Amino acid sequence: HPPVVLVPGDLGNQLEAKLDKPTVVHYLCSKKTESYFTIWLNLELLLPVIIDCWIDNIRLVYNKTSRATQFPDGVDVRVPGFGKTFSLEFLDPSKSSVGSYFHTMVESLVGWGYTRGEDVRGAPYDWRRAPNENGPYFLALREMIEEMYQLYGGPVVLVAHSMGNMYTLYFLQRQPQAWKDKYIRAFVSLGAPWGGVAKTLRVLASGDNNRIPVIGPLKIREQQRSAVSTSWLLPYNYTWSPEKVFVQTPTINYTLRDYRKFFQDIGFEDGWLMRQDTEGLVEATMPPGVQLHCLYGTGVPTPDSFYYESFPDRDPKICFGDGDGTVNLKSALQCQAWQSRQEHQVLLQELPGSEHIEMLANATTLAYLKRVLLGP
Ligand SMILES: *[C@@H]1O[C@H](CO)[C@@H](O)[C@H](O)[C@H]1NC(C)=O
Ligand SMILES: *[C@@H]1O[C@H](CO)[C@@H](O)[C@H](O)[C@H]1NC(C)=O
Ligand SMILES: *[C@@H]1O[C@H](CO)[C@@H](O)[C@H](O)[C@H]1NC(C)=O
Ligand SMILES: *[C@@H]1O[C@H](CO)[C@@H](O)[C@H](O)[C@H]1NC(C)=O
Ligand SMILES: [Cl-]
Repeated sequence: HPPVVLVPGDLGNQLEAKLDKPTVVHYLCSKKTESYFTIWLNLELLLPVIIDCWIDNIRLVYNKTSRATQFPDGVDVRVPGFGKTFSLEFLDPSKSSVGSYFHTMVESLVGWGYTRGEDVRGAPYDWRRAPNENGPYFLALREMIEEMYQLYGGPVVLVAHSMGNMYTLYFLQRQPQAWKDKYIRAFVSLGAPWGGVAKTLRVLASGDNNRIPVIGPLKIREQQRSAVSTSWLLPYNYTWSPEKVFVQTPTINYTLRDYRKFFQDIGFEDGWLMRQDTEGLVEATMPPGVQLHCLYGTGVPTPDSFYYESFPDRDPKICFGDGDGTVNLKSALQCQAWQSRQEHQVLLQELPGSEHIEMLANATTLAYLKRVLLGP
């Protein structure tokens, strides 16, 4: 069986922080730590009041001079477990079910004969950033793939979930075809938001606390806006009509041609600068140039557009279309477009009724992967 590299999505691996801060927002926040501690995922950091400490540490600061993000003063954030699987199997190091992410899939791989940290490895990254600020990650990924090829005697299968697919596409678009033909066996793409997702507009405008309802959407919006990866995944015109309205309010409409106005009108001008920084990273039409298995969920109501009676500080009414709950179905047309643009095969596989996160632990998904890895 071929070596496997796992690429997670947004929120999809642990992050650790170390502190020596000049000031804190509440007295109950730690100023200084002697070592790194887990900043994602630890449920105790997300409780009311304490969550302000977490926001103050996990937010990114956008520097308009350098056009780059930086950590807050006296904060360092690192990504543990590169080359291992623990930090993407369990988001919470307590190993609570709330953070079980790639664990079910890795249990299956190991049952099929894989070895954690050897012929199956994770490629975790700082998912708050877009690929323009993760150069060193891509160098390490290239090196890890080459090492796995040399150690285990053949090309690697990349398995990516959600935003990890856009990270993987960026990487592959930038490697020579001869490198890909030698080192990459196949790319199994699970729930890829090719062309962005509509729900990013609601996140940026009014916040999304759906997974932390005891905290205010306007409070969590602070962190969500600060993550460059959010603005990177706003809808693109190679998937969506430039005239489709994503956000309606009593006085104005916003389409994907209206992002500059949108960012001005929600009071977050840095988001426009982030979008400018990131909108050109992934080449609109260029296929990955490897054997591709595109697995996409359908039959789950997926946010398509939003109507605000009061904008932007109140929750909107939601209009739903088809997809997997998060990724709009029209992302799949991107893979379909790649069929005629690359020589390597592109296989499309619909997963009816498969929700965005559940697809990672779903028996049908795992049976498909087994066929890719172990053969007929
Ligand atoms: C912004 O980045 C510039 C250029 O690197 C640097 O000189 C400046 O100190 C940064 N600003 C802050 C507040 O760190
Ligand atoms: C498509 O979007 C890009 C930015 O993402 C923009 O530069 C380009 O003009 C758009 N093309 C259209 C509307 O034809
Ligand atoms: C936005 O467009 C909708 C139709 O898509 C229209 O009915 C509405 O009047 C428009 N709103 C504004 C503020 O122009
Ligand atoms: C798993 O995915 C299959 C294929 O899409 C779907 O029919 C099934 O309902 C899913 N299982 C669960 C528990 O959702
Ligand atoms: Cl092929």
